[PDB]
Amino acid sequence: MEENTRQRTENYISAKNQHPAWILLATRRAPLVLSALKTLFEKSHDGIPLEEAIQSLSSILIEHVSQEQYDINQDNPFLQASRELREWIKRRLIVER
Amino acid sequence: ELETARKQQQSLQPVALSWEKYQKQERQLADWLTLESLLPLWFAQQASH
Amino acid sequence: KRMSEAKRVDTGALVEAGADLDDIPVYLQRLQELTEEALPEKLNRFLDYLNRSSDDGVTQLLSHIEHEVLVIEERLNELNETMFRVDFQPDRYLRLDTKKVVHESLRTLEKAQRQLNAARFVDDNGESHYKALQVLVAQLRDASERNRTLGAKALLDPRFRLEFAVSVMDRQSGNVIESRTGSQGGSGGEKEIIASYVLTASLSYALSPAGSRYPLFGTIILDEAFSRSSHAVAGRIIAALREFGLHAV
Amino acid sequence: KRMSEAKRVDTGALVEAGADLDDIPVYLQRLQELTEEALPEKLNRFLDY
Amino acid sequence: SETRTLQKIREATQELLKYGLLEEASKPNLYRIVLSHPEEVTRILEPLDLDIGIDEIRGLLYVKVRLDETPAQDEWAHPLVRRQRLNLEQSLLVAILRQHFVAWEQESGTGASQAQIAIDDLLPQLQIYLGDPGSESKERTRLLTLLDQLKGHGLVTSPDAHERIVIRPIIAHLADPINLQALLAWLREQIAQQT
Amino acid sequence: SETRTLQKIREATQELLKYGLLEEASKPNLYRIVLSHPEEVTRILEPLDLDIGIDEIRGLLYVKVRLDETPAQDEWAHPLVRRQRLNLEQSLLVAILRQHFVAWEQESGTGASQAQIAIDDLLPQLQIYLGDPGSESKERTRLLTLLDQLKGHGLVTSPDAHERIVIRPIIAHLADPINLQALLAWLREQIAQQT
Amino acid sequence: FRRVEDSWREADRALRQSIIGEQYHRGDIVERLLNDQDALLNTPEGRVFDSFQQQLRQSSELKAMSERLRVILSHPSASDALNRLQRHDLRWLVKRLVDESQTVLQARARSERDVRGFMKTGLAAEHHRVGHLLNEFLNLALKLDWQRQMIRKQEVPLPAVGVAVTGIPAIERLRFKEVDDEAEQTLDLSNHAADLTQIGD
Repeated sequence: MEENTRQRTENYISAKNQHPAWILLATRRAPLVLSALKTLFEKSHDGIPLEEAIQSLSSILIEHVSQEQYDINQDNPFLQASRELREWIKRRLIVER
Repeated sequence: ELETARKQQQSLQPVALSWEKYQKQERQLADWLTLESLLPLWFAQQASH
Repeated sequence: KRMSEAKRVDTGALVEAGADLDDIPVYLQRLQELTEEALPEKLNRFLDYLNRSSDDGVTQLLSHIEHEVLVIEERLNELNETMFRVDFQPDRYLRLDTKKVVHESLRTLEKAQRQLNAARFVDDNGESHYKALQVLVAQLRDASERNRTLGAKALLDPRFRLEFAVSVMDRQSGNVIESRTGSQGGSGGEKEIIASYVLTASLSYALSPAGSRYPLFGTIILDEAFSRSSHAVAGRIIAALREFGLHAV
Repeated sequence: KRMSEAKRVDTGALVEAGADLDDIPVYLQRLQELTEEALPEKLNRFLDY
Repeated sequence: SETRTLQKIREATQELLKYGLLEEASKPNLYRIVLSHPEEVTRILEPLDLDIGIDEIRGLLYVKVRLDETPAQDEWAHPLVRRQRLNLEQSLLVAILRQHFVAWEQESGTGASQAQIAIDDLLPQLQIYLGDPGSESKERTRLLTLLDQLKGHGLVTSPDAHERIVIRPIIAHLADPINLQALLAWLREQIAQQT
Repeated sequence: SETRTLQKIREATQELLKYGLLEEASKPNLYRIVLSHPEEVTRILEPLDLDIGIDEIRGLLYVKVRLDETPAQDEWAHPLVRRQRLNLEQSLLVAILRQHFVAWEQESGTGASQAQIAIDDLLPQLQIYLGDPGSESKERTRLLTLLDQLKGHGLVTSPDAHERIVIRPIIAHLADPINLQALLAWLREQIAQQT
Repeated sequence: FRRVEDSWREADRALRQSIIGEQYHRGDIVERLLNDQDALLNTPEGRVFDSFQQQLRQSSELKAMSERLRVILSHPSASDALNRLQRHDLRWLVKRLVDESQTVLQARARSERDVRGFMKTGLAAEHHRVGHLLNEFLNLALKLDWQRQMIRKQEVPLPAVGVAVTGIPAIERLRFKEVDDEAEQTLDLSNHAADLTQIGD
């Protein structure tokens, strides 16, 4: 069984470096992103049409402008929501079809 | 596609079998022809002796 | 002779070659290559795999259609919940219901699926399974081609699998005397009020964000349905429209 | 090569016989029958219809 | 007073120079006009350091940089071939289109200039090579950009209402097996350099 | 085929086609090659319906349309020459350059002394006739974009170290000067009116 | 099931990337498809998917489960049990499984697409030469590092054919903005009120 012990730290080293979920939990800005994403997908199960998703996201992010402790978009929340959707697609958090 | 491949192989195998049989016959006949060329020299030697 | 025989079945390889001694080389070269491919050996494996995959696709699609039908049937219950709130006549509220369409195309599909399921067990290297799958895919393709026909919609369109019926319910009890289905009755005024009423109820339900019984966008647009309606039935229409939370124009 | 080709294009008039010289009588009977009867008859039926 | 080249010949040569190629299937008159005085057209191109190839089997007449003393480094340096050089992602897409073109050629023989492909078939192919950003719209945008750039070279008709395109016959001559071997040797060279 | 045209002649012709002009000031060799070979040059251009207009005093060579009048319609639609219509700002700058170059040619004679002007002189006039885009930086960017584009059409050079350009002699042969000066008059009228 | 969906995506992508392999005989590609599908089926998530599929043959049980779910969430206790979102999800879980399995079937059909593509290769001679060349080139292509930007936009020595000369810069082709378009339209914001008397009797 010790062979699994030796090999296992390779598995966890890889995941901590590679797998999306763990990387997300690691990042400094994890809680905001996780809360927003949960809010989006929670209220619908069919997969959000992209325009509706980005509008709802730009609405959600505006609520968190009060959370000044992390990034606040000073001039254009819609651009911010679009950028965050692009980013989360880049991290394989969200795949759109 | 698999069906047609099966049919093609089935039909082609007899061609190869006949080809090899004919090749065997052809080497046999070529050597036999080579024999006919040596006949005059053998009987010529016998005649001289 | 056998060279010509091979040409009779060739497709795309022996075309460049004749049927004589000089062509034997290429014949046997391709025979070697064909035997190297070893494709004819796969026959049963690939036939059974095709059976499995196409069966999975067909059964999944059919079950998906059935579940769409069930989703619609539950939408009917939702709208019935909305309609129970308001009265269609003073002592009555309107309610909906659905029957199951009986049609030739759907019946043929049922028979073919019965045969397909019966065709899994037959120990025949999957030939009967393939036959059943072929006939079922034939049905599907035929329907998808002539989509405007009644059978094609009955098969591939969920809602056409159901017949919609409307009835008038006793407020205090399950008592029912009314039915708009099968034979519409052709009433020149009652059909109009019924249609406008059900449409208003459905439109309100759609307009109301989930949970709330009150539409958020209260405005609605309407027309000479009133002209087809008498004074009393038009007043019933306005009363129902106001009661469902709709402001109207 | 000729008669084998005829059997391929055949439509039930030559399958009853093979592809050797002993089958020549059937080949020729079918040839003449089709050339004299079949072609004019079919052409005239086609034209009339 | 002075000689005027046949007005129709002038029209045909200028049009062929403008579009770089000329297909009987859609411009038969000028195609035939050039085919009627090919010596004349070739002479006309000689000052331009250009040349005229032919493919009557598919019905194409295409321009090609002359080679009498042209530097073998790259004919692209010629000042009048205005469109820019091809690149290797475009080359991968060119290879896929050429494979589809030869498949269609086998299917219908030389058939007609309509060697068509549905765009939805390209996405699975390039997905393997250029990657999978996971956004169908993004990959579609990338594919359409590549197709538009290829149409800039004239090898594919732009997308239409049915999302279908026609591989222009010119493709056969750009992916000429000789050119394919040249590019393949260079690609093996680069793979070796990848070490 | 037959022997080749002179490599120098073909090089000069292709240069003149790429740029639409040749200069004795910068390219006296190709310029004199074209001049010493005018019949050959025009013969090469004859199939194209092209020709070369000249001005030896201005050291200018340039391409010009050889087309017959109204073979298809009274307005020429030469396939190899697309007639771009500039936007308002480019038209204003074209008129400014035309009139300033004419004035400089009055002062020094025709083509005797190169016409010159400074960027700093231009920018205020562009601000006057067009309006401030929002800053001096945007004004300089817009002016340099206009200058780069026009230099693309061979009309102007790039600014030197002192940031002065030289007006290309090609300006003397613009198509519709009446339109240019009418637009300039209307522009001054409108700056007078809109206030 | 979401994990099954990825497993099948990757199986299909491996099938494609291997299909590029020139040395793969047609029989080899058929064998690879069959074996890969078998292996994906046998793996644990494959067993989950297979059992769910078998439930579809025995549909009456899935229908009964959905019916019972319907009767369950209607009971008043259900209201306390879960928020409306969860009730909505659970009732249509039976359908949701049907939907998700469809995604795998799409990948399987997609892979069969490329299998069919590779079946038909009885090429003519010249077609066969170019096919060898193209398969070799594509195999060589896989090993490049596509994700990098600079790799993609590198030039290639492919010769220029179909070359078109264009944009001959004749100064006489120049035309200029003409300002006759300045015809103005008034902004008639006035209230175009009505006249009650004009209305018919």
